[PDB]
Amino acid sequence: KNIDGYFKIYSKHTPINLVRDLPQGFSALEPLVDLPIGINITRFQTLLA
Amino acid sequence: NSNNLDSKVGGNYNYLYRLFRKSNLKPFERDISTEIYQAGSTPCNGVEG
Repeated sequence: KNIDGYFKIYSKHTPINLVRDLPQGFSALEPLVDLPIGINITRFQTLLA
Repeated sequence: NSNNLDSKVGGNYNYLYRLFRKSNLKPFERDISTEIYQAGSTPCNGVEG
């Protein structure tokens, strides 16, 4: 999230066993990192190995 | 006041500001782009118009 110069990073890691699909389940997202940066952001890309 | 600290008799021209801009800004935002703003209805490119 990016609100008012503030970049919010929320996370959850889970061990699973599934090959392709998105499972049905429920677990909340704890906040992890706030960054007081201040950029206007319009696009984003992920990066692989 | 900072009159005796930085103001020179030749005119301290290091203190710049954005006077012309297309729109009002959101809170907590900064801008450093220096493109020539079409203050009139004619478009203008290059370095001046």
